[PDB]
Amino acid sequence: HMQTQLFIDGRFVDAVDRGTIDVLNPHDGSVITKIAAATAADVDLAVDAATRAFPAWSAMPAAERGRLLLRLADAIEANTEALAQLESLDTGHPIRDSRALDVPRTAACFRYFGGMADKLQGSVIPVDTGFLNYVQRAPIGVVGQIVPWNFPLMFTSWKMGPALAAGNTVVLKPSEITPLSTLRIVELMAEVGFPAGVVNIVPGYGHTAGQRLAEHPGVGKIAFTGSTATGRRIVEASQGNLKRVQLELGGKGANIVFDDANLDAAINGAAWAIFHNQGQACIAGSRLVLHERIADAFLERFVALASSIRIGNPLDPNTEMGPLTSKQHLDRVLSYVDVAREQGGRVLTGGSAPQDPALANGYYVRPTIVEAKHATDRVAQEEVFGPFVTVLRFGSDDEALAIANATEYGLGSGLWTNDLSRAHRMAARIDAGMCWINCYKRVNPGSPFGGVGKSGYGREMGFEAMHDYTEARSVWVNVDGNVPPHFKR
Amino acid sequence: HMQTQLFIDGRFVDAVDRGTIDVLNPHDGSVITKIAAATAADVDLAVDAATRAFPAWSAMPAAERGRLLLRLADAIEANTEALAQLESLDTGHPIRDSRALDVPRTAACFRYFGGMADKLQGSVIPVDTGFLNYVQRAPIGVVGQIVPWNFPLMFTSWKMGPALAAGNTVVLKPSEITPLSTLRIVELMAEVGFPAGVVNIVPGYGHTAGQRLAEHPGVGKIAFTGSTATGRRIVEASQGNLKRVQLELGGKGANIVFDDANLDAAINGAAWAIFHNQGQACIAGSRLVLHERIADAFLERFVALASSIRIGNPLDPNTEMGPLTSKQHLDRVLSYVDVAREQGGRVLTGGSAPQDPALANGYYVRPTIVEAKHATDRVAQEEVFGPFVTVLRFGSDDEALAIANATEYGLGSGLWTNDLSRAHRMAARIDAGMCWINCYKRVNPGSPFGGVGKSGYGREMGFEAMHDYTEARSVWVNVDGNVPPHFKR
Amino acid sequence: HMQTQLFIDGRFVDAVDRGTIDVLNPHDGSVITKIAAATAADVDLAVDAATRAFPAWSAMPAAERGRLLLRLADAIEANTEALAQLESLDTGHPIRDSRALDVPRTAACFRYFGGMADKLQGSVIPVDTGFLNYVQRAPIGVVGQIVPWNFPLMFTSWKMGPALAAGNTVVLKPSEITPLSTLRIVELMAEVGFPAGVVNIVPGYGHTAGQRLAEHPGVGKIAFTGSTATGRRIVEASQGNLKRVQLELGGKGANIVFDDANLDAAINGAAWAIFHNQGQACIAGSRLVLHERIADAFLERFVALASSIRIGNPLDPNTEMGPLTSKQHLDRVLSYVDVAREQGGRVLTGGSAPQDPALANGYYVRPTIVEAKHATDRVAQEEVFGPFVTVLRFGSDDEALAIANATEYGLGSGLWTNDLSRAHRMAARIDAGMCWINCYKRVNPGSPFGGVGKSGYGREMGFEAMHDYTEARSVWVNVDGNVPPHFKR
Amino acid sequence: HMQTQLFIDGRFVDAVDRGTIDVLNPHDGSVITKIAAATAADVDLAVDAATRAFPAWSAMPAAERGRLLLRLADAIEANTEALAQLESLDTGHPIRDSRALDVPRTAACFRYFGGMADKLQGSVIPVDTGFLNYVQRAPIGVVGQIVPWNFPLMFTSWKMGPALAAGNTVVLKPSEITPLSTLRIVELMAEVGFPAGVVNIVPGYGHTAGQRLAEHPGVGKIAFTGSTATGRRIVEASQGNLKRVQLELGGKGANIVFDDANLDAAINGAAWAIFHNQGQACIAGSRLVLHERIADAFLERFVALASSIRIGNPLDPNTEMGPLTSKQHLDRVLSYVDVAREQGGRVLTGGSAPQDPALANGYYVRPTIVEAKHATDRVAQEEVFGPFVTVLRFGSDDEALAIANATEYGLGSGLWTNDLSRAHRMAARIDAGMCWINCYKRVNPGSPFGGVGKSGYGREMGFEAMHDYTEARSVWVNVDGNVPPHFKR
Ligand SMILES: Nc1ncnc2c1ncn2[C@@H]1O[C@H](COP(=O)(O)O)[C@@H](O)[C@H]1O
Ligand SMILES: Nc1ncnc2c1ncn2[C@@H]1O[C@H](COP(=O)(O)O)[C@@H](O)[C@H]1O
Ligand SMILES: Nc1ncnc2c1ncn2[C@@H]1O[C@H](COP(=O)(O)O)[C@@H](O)[C@H]1O
Ligand SMILES: Nc1ncnc2c1ncn2[C@@H]1O[C@H](COP(=O)(O)O)[C@@H](O)[C@H]1O
Repeated sequence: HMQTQLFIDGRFVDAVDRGTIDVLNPHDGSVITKIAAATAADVDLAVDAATRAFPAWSAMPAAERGRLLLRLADAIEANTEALAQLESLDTGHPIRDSRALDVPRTAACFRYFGGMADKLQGSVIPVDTGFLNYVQRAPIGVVGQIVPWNFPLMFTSWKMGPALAAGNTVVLKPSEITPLSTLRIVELMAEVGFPAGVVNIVPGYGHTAGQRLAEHPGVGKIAFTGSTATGRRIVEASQGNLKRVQLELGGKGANIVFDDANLDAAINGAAWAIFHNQGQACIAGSRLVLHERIADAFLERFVALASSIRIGNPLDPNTEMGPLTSKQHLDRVLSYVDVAREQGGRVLTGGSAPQDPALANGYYVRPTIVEAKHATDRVAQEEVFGPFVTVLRFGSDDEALAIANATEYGLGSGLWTNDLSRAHRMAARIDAGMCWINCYKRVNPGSPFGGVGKSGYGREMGFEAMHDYTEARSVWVNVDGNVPPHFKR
Repeated sequence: HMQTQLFIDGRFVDAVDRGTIDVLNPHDGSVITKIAAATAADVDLAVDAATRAFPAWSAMPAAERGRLLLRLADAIEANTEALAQLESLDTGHPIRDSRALDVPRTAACFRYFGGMADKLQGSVIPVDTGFLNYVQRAPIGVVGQIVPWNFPLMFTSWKMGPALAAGNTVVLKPSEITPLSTLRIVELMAEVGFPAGVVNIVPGYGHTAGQRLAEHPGVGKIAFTGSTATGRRIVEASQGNLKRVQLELGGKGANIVFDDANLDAAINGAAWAIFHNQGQACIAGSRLVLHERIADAFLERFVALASSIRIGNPLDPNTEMGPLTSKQHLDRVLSYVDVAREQGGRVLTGGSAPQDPALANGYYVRPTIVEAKHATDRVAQEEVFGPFVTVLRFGSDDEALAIANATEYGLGSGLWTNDLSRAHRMAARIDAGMCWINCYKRVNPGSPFGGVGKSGYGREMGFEAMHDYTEARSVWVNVDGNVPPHFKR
Repeated sequence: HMQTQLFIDGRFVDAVDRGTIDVLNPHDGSVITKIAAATAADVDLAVDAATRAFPAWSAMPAAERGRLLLRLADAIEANTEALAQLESLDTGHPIRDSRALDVPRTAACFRYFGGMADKLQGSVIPVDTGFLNYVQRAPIGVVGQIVPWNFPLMFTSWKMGPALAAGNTVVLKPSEITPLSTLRIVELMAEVGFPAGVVNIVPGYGHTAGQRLAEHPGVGKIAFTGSTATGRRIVEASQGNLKRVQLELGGKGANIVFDDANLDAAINGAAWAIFHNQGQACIAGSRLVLHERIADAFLERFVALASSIRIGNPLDPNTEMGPLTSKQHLDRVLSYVDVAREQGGRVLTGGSAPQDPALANGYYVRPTIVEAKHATDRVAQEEVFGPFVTVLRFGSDDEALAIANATEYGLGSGLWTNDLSRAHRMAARIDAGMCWINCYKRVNPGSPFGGVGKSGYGREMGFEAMHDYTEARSVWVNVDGNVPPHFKR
Repeated sequence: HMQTQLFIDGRFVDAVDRGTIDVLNPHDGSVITKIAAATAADVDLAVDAATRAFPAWSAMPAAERGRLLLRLADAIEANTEALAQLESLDTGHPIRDSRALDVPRTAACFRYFGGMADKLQGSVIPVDTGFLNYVQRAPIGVVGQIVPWNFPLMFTSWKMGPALAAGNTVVLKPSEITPLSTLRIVELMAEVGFPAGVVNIVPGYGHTAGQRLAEHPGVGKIAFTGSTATGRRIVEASQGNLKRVQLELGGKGANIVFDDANLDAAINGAAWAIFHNQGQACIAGSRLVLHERIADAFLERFVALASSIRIGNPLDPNTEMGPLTSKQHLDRVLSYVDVAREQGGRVLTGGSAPQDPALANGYYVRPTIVEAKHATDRVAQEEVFGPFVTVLRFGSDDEALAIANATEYGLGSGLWTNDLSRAHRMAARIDAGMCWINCYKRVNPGSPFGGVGKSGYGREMGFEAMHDYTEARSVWVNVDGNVPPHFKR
């Protein structure tokens, strides 16, 4: 049985208003299933359940919370193929990706945080004589999490792993475009023994369920991943009760290839950086910044590789690139081909739907490479979020850095060089939360992930995530302080 | 010579529009001086100066940022008397307090952060074989800081200590009601060698300079201490560029006295907690929560102490309590006495201006103790922010806890008992960022200070403040990762 | 099949000289089995195997080392009954203790360190401009571990958990008196996938296998638990190659009962503190230090409880206390009854073997309580290591502290009081690595465990253990330091 | 007035036996002065004083201990020229080096630790429900420190900075060869307000004062820097009371130059690495390991630079290299020149005293460069500790690594290359506590410094030094643990 209902207080249930949403398969636009569609009243029920569960969940020994997460990681791995199939069906990710990347990264992140739960420690502060001052890292309470459609399975672990490990209870609103793997995950949570109310899943529209969750007076923190524009609306919503906010927003990642780069490695790395996940990744290498000396040779080979990518049915293990996750998103991406040409950009390959008649009803676009004239051009500035890379050239390291920092974003970045000093100097100077040298999109559940500036704030992963999901509770005991009276009598 | 101008890019300067504000002495309403009144255009010049200075300030070794803060601490101590006099003149703080508390706490916090600058360390993450992942704690950039009028001198250290130590440049908007000590502090900063543009001071109205600072696109973080309402406006303003936000908003601190307390210590503690600084402290012990068996005995002594407090001219060394800082605030506090009586509270002492004719022109109110009918009464819920304490009684530990947590605030808290288990159990369960046991208002520059819920987020002091004034910069080096091509050919 | 051979390089093997050691059941003195008896040559083979395995084990991603430990914890839990039966057979621990304490503590500690493996992080140091300095916590290499007979199963986890998680390989010499559970643990390690050579177990005499392991030039650290006198010999042995040393040595724990203690709780706590594990615990509460006001009432009840303890066959689930682990150890304990009487001590209960004829061939002694006249008496100074507690009385808190600190040991300690100040003050002033308030012998795999002074140095458990099983590796990159020549030309 | 007596309990005093030692000027063999010669009885007096002082020193707020170290740093800087002159007179270091390096590094280290004192924090461990477990980092007590003659002034700070910051009291035995600057340091300590007994200085012979200090039952830790043989003797002495031990025991540092190195930087780096301080540095780059393709080129320039180094009177600011510190050490270095030639090494420059007759009575030797026939030759294996470098060549990275790791030492190391992967890969694989890339001998008071294997254990500098100068004190409070009785009745 594929689960399709909301999950509130340990049960699968219909939405209060009995609404549904059609969930589509991006390979052919067919209806996979209808899901229950959470609205404000459902979010209220979910927050109520999380509130009731919080005292017992936070009071549970940290090792006990940890153990549940470990059991969940094992269960995810035991269900790898079914979860991969479901994620591919819903998202359009090639089955080879959901098998090799989506499922294992999800399990690995839950396993990490299972081991992390009882490794977060408080502190003892050296203060005045006769005083003891201990500081706990206490959970916040009920945390609300809003997740987009590009890595829905993976994001269950990135969001919930630290939140739960830290002793918070959760209301998570996954994308209504791709909600199916998230409902399976919570089903597994119940199976391994998560208590009722600790995790509540409320798929529904952003403007119904998402808005209520961000505004809710009983929620202590809202975590959001998506567009910079929607990020602003999350911040606006947080004013009501001054809930804490975490934001992972746009990127327009530079992928810089210097003239001493290993071209083999860099060409493959560039293709990985932008075409993996159909470019639907906030850290995609969407700006390919090529040293003038190697640019022609790089592009000859990179264009040939891109043109060869096998586009097709996500469920075929031979498929290398799937469709985009929605029709609207496909049109968004194609529209940027027109934008690019109007500003004198050259389309080196792709920029249209594939020919194959078997793909005619899916949201497919060919890998697209455009060379732009200036780093200020629209396609060099605006997030396309598809398999679409904009090429720029440079001479000096200073030029490469200026290009890298030329946008409104600062999420990921990376560069290919074999010069020791350059690697570290560039990495320090690029405006980004993450910089990959001679690799790209390396993620690890202990390695802090997030942005600077308009790319948001807060970090997923590691001790950083645990810090962001707890609050300092400072306690002072006056043992022998011998404090003189302030008003002497 | 008393400085009265804006401090921008290393120089004292008039405001662009040449506006001024009158700074009053609360002892008598006299105009001490005009100051230059910063508006948006001055904030822009200040942010520009800070932006220009940031690269060289951030590139300075941490130890040498630290040395400057160390030298500043020494310079403050060397100027103790003159600084104390100026603070007392502006704020109404008794000279005995500005000498013993305001100046020393300010010096201690700068000294702490001077030693802290090169103690903040990054991390190295264990990741896949053949990869090196190091994480720096980099400064944010230009940080904006808005501070109120109750501890202006001390706030310079609480705000600027961590921000500067961490490598940020600063634009600070002190209260236009009490700006004078902050201008002397930045003059000392220049004297000890702070580079031009690293610290910029722009006193002006909230709605001119403050609003622009919070909205400014060149500012990476805004820190605000003051009212909940205004805190919401700071949040709203942050949307433009998604700058990070730190908020310290109201408190309504419970001060709980159990029947096994050392009453001598607790009585003195209670008087310190609410009457020090004329009650103008976010962490004031404004709700005195007394066990029924000892409430009458406690009050008889506490009321006698309170009625004896010597109210008078701040510059008199015998003065124990000064005036409130502004006419507006005094009227507010007197309004709450009326409210208290209106809702059936019993004013046990105080509630009106002192009799002494010499004090007729100043913003004086006597220490005020009111016993409230209910924990839901206005004076038991709303921040009065004056030398005004509301008394409530309880029997059981559970009722003490319920009272303690019955407000919209969660900043500080404390309790007096000699029972081991009760002390730790109550401390864990009270909604507050700080809990003092057998003491109150203990502050130390290493001990994290801030609130939960609508009292805000972020922490002053310690490693916590350094974390909130830096960002994670994760760098990955592929040394020997041997990453297979994603598109195999 | 019960394993009895050495475990070297992934296989169970006989000893080079083909020697054996008889393993006795302390309930009746019968030979359970013969084990292979390691000598110096076998230690050499084990070190060689650990040396060969070290590069691949340390190069393994920390998460993959951690996963092995997690799997081992699960395997131990799945085999709780058989492991408990085996430990009880060999050690004399009541089966109810091996089921409820020995097995679960072993699993919990291995699980903790499995989670810990990829949570240990390096650091990045703020240094001169243009330099990058990162510091790794690298494993030491091959570590030797020598473990006594009182908690042999539990000690496998306490020693091997941090060592392995940190990326060291291990040669462990368990006690030849109680080696059987350790050989089962290593077999489980092989089953869950630990590589050959990573863990090597060499049961044999201290003076053959132990001495060679301590002296071995290829071993980078030796960890020892046991007597202070043998610890000296470990230190001596370490001179050869200046290997690192960790020591947990004698204890003579004070268990202090103030006149405001919960007597119910403290009487039960005292019995647990000394009679659990037949008092064969370094942290046993072997000095019961009683406030004069409560001493008579406490003793009447404590003596009644002690004399009611059900002594019997360890394999009966009704048994509350088993025999001591060896004949020679029984005689040590009994000899101290004579010592106690000669210095005018009074035996309140026990001090002889039980009467039950079924127990005649086992190493059984009744729970023994002696009241000594002075804290300087032999039975108040010398470690007895059996179910033998020495009572002293006191008046003031200062005398209780003086008594507590009157021995040559400093391992564990504890006290029973309800006074908040006293509890923290005493805990700070007592010479010990651990102090339990209103409890005793609380152990947790994150909570550092070890002594001060002659009780040794280093810590089991937590991040402290990880620090002690790694070494700092500092790497400096001069990116842009621009260092002027020292000899200017 | 040059102080020459022992410093014990706040006072300069003669030795109990009234013995003295002659302190020589290495420029001319002349007697600077006689110093008091501590023997065992004086060590006893010093440890007694430190024991008496410990309770009040450890009880002082951390910030107050910190403030004293901060003041000391300033006083050192205020006395730069006189300290530099005294250090140069006693040690032979060129005045330019004592001014630019010895004094500033000493001040910087005390300043770092003065700021560190109140930054070391304890922990709160997540444990069973209803228990609070906090862990303090408490000082050890009285610590003994034994220091050689090569950087005597700097060693005062490296040793005493962390020990004092952490709350220990100190008995320091400086080298009797170069005791004078240490006696001035402790005089400054008294001047800035260090309490009597907190720091005690006992210059005397190793076999009288040093041996007693290492054996003393009142000393909780001994820290020793010097020869391997003497380190073994320290270890042996530690057995008495099982005091903690720290050892820094020499080096035979590889300085590897790859064929892609910046030769200008590397030639200057090599000269600094071995000729600074006359090669009397345990981290000296004493093995120059050169890639075959650049070896001849490098050596032609390096030999020319070395031959040009200006040898002469330490008091002349034009002097670049002074004499060795003692006649005995000079004879040892001259003997190693003979050894080098005996084994077929090629002396490329130096190897004997300079001919200038004004230097005839001093312990002078010219910068000496020997190309060795094999990496196993004596001068390629044994510490010469003079301005003496042994050259070896290689052809693959693996050969360079094999050479690097071919000695019995593992203290410092470094390499010069511009290949990114090689830099980090080689740094990870070299057996050493420290690895410098494109630089050498970079030391910072936050960057841990120490060896592996026979080079010792423990670390100077940073949080690492603070850890090694404290002990974990774990306190458990049973608040609401609800522990069932073990013996159910
Ligand atoms: N106004 C909104 N409030 C809350 N959530 C939203 C809003 N708009 C979209 N979302 C959700 O946020 C995720 C991504 O939105 P976007 O930032 O527009 O990429 C999806 O899961 C949406 O359901
Ligand atoms: N709209 C505003 N935006 C920014 N700052 C303000 C605003 N209104 C007042 N402030 C400043 O915030 C501090 C405390 O404000 P409040 O909490 O409104 O009393 C003072 O320095 C005020 O000048
Ligand atoms: N001289 C020794 N050297 C090394 N290990 C020993 C020595 N004597 C005993 N052991 C082992 O260390 C543990 C406890 O020894 P002890 O503390 O002397 O009773 C047991 O496992 C012994 O086999
Ligand atoms: N047996 C010893 N015990 C303790 N310290 C010594 C001993 N012999 C020499 N020292 C001291 O250790 C430092 C370095 O000595 P060494 O390594 O023997 O050259 C000097 O301050 C010596 O005086």
